[PDB]
Amino acid sequence: VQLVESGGGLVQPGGSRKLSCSASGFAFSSFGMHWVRQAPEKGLEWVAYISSGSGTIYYADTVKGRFTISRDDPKNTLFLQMTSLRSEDTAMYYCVRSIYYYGSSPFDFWGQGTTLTVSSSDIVMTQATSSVPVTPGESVSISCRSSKSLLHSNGNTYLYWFLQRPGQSPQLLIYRMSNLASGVPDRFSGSGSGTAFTLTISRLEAEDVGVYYCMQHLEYPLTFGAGTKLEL
Amino acid sequence: CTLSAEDKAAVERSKMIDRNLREDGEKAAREVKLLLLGAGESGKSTIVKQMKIIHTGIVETHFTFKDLHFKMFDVGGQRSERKKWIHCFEGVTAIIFCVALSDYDLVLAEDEEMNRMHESMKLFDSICNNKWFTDTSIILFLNKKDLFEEKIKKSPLTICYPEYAGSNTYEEAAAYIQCQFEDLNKRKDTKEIYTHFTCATDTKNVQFVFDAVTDVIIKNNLKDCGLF
Amino acid sequence: GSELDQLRQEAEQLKNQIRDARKACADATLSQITNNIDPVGRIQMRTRRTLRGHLAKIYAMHWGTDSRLLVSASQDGKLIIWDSYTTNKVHAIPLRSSWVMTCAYAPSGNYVACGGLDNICSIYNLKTREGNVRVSRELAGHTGYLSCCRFLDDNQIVTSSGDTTCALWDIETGQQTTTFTGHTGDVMSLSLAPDTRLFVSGACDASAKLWDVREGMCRQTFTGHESDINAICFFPNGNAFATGSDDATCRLFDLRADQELMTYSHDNIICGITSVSFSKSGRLLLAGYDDFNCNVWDALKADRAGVLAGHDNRVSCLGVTDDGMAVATGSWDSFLKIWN
Amino acid sequence: TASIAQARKLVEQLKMEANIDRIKVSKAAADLMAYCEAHAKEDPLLTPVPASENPFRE
Amino acid sequence: YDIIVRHYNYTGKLKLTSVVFILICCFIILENIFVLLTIWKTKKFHRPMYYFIGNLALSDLLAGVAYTANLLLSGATTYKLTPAQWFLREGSMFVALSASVFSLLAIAIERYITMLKMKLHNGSNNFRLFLLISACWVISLILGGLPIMGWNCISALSSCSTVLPLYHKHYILFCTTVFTLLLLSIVILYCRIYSLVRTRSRRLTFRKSEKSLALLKTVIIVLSVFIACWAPLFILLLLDVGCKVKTCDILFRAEYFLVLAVLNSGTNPIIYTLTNKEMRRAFIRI
Ligand SMILES: FC(F)(F)c1cccc(-c2noc(-c3cc(-c4ccccc4)c(C(F)(F)F)s3)n2)c1
Repeated sequence: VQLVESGGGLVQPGGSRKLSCSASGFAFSSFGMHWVRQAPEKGLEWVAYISSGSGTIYYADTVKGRFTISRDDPKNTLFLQMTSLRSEDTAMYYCVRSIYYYGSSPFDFWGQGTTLTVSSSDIVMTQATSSVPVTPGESVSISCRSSKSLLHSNGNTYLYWFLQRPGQSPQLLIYRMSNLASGVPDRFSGSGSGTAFTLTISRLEAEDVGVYYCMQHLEYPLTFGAGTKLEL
Repeated sequence: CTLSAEDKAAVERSKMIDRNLREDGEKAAREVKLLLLGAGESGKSTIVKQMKIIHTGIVETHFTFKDLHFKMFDVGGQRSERKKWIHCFEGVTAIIFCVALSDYDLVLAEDEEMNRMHESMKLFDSICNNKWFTDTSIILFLNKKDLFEEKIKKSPLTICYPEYAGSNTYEEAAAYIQCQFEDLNKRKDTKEIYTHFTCATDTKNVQFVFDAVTDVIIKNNLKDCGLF
Repeated sequence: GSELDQLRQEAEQLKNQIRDARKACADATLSQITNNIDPVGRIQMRTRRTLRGHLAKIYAMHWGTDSRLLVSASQDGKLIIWDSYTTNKVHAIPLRSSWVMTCAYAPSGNYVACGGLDNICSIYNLKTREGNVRVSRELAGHTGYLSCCRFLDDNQIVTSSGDTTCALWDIETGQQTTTFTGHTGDVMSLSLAPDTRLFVSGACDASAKLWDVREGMCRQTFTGHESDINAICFFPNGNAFATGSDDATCRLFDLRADQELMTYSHDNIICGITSVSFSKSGRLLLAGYDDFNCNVWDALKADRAGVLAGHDNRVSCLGVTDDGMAVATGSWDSFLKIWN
Repeated sequence: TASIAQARKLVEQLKMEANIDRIKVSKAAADLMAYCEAHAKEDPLLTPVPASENPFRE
Repeated sequence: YDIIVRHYNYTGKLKLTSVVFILICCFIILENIFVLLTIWKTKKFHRPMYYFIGNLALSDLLAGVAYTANLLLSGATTYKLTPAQWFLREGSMFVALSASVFSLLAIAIERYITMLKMKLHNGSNNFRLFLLISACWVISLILGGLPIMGWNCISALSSCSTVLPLYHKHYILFCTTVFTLLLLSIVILYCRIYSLVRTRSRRLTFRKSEKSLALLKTVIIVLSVFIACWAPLFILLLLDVGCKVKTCDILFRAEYFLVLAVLNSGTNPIIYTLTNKEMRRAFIRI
């Protein structure tokens, strides 16, 4: 699996370039693709979404009707083009794949990301703190609070969690409620009730440091948390 | 409505799965599928090697002719009981059959009392009068004729068939063998038997198979709308 | 030539001794004892879901470990994996040879196998890194066609072919480890034990045997049927198993006491049996006949207590879930129905 | 002379099978009855299930 | 309703057969409901082909019911009815007959569509079945409601037809044209259906018939039964449009020229059920 992006640089408001990513290593024609912005030294937010076969397309409430997005299955390339540009879109962009079926893990492989510099109702997810000091070999409890009971009529919650590593893209840890992802150790664990969610770590090493995030996927206008930083 | 966020995305996947299933269901239903049978030394290998070839256990051969895709299953490596795995071939267009005319003076191996022609007749009678193949026509092939003539010129036919009054000539011996093979057909008003003599020109065999399949298709289309 | 006569005489007198030993341990049948229990009145089961989408006959079906997912194999070359609750589909795995006669599901939900008429058992992977479904291994060591294959573990699989033999395979290495022989007719059905230590296979000439996996021999033999055996399933306890047949009769044998207990036959049915599976508590013996309908034969009373006649053609596969919540039946009209 | 091998295998198979112990039929019948009457509470087939619990509602 | 008697006196118009006739309608209803229950019960006849025959049987039953109702309402009490229910009674006959003829045309069109390209398989779209079932009923209802809308003929006493008063003369001339068109279409379609099967088996089967003669016999008997029945009514309808008033005497004895229509409507199911073997076996078994 591999995800590389290109098409970023210095532009002027009024015109914009087109962002393209190349996927190679899996069946791209059966994967839904997202686009996640990432402001510098801030929190990351959702932008767009395309289902398999360009069936359903959802946009963010801030850039609705301003960006155009489309897929290309025969060449395995995903394009994003902006019509009108402002002085706020200066951020990092990540394109992440996700497949939806019974027992799947959405946005498991994030990618690398590209930069972009410009010269110039909804569920709210809040974090408990911003940065706490911790020593190696100690259990830590991180809590993420929501404004609505995420427990659906099916019986499962929709609070996703992942770890942002310093310098690279984040990686999923537990997708739905507590189910551990593939490849990560069994030290991470989470629990909750429906309004107040928490995550616990058994052993803390020097390799897992960064910013933790909690995501809400009960409604299609996705939203993330402020992001709590783990200080060694 | 009641479905959650990612529960509506799982429904769209089932729709695409069903669309891909229905798209392939109308492609593999416009090609002719026909079974192949015969004895061990009935010349099935010669029949499958002479015709056009485009392609243990079952063997499938695919060939096209005059905008028609034929699939010929050669069930020759199945040593199990023919009763159990025969009901899966219920839906078939035709049933090729290969016999040998010259195989009437050679007694079977490890056996000193019965002949090969009688075994071929018994197998044909068991295939034609089965409860599954009560509607599919049967194409019957006569593979060897020159060697049969050379054998009947030296040895009379009375050794195999005890009742025969005609002379020792091929023109009537072939007709007598054909008439004896057509009589083993109890279902005379639901299926027809096409008799052919295999020649050295494979184009003739391919044309005969194509014409028989066209006749079967015309009869099935006439029976579809209840026109007769 | 005389030594062969002596061997036949010894074999014959061994069979007589076995018959007298089986007769000696019998005092009273099961029907004479269970005459003081209130039987179930009527079992009225209605259809709940109707999973459609196949375009040919259906020959096999197996339930998942979580009793939510199931897989069905059809003649058109598909291996669809359904969802029982929402009727949705999860995969549409194609096949190389569109002549299948069996199917299975791994106990961990990772793999799924499918034999067929091309005497090759293919093992598929469902938890790969990519989004497709690949072929993990292709086992080919049998002469005749395969009839049924069950996953003994996540790495070992047993198959029952048509060349009068049964063999245990190894998915990692690819070669078979132990081969079970002794049957005279083509084996066409088997079922693993609940504790996964033994298994039984039903021959095609009025015979059924009991095999052990570790040693690799036959322990006991069971006879009494007329035509042949066509479907076998274990009792949930593990000390009994009910065998189908073709002469409209299914019986219940015992492993500890190698003797028949009771038979479930009626003067109205003259048609064969295709599938047999017990219930959650071993009180209902579901049987799928080939006269376009099923039966809900009682286990200890030999009295019919229901008919699931909501089908068009002959049924070919049916099995109860793990928790005993529902049953699913598949017929030759490409229509699965979830009864509850 | 080749069927003597199969005959010998059959003879020793009969001999090794003739050493199995036998259990009374009444004991097996009582065990089956006890098993079906003990776990009869968790069987949703012969015991009707309320429509508010079965996941297969329509 | 005083105008209807003065119109009848202007046109010139002023029971044993009926009782015998009713039995005919009873037999028609019996055979049609028998065919309907035979089609509905057996699960084999579920493809779109065997639905057109059920539609034709239903239309035949409706035509028989309309005819027996019009016969019961007819008599000396014809002067008591208001023009509204009189128009309804007179238009029900057209509504039934047009539906029957259009169902026949739909059957022929479906047969030709099936026979055109050798399909190799029975299954086909239901986007055409529902279309052909709905179009016939739509056109029949429109033809039945056209005269009640603007062609009442109640304003003009002389412009009305002679055989049936309170009916525009040009209405019959309009109806006979579409009837002739449907007849010509049926004939041409059956001729092309026969010619196809005759020309395919003649050249595409040259290597190696009897079915062509049976097909020709079926086609010719179907056409000779459908054409011979609707001939006297057709010639009477064209004659009355051509024939002048008060000189033309055969038009008064028009009660006997109507039984042939219901006779054809009753004999069509017999032919359509005795032409195939599977339907015959299904009827014998039931
Ligand atoms: F007073 C009565 F007794 F009601 C009476 C007396 C005389 C005639 C009728 C009568 N009603 O409908 C019809 C007729 C209907 C049709 C017809 C049917 C289908 C298509 C096109 C036309 C006729 C025509 F065009 F095919 F030839 S004629 N004729 C009724």
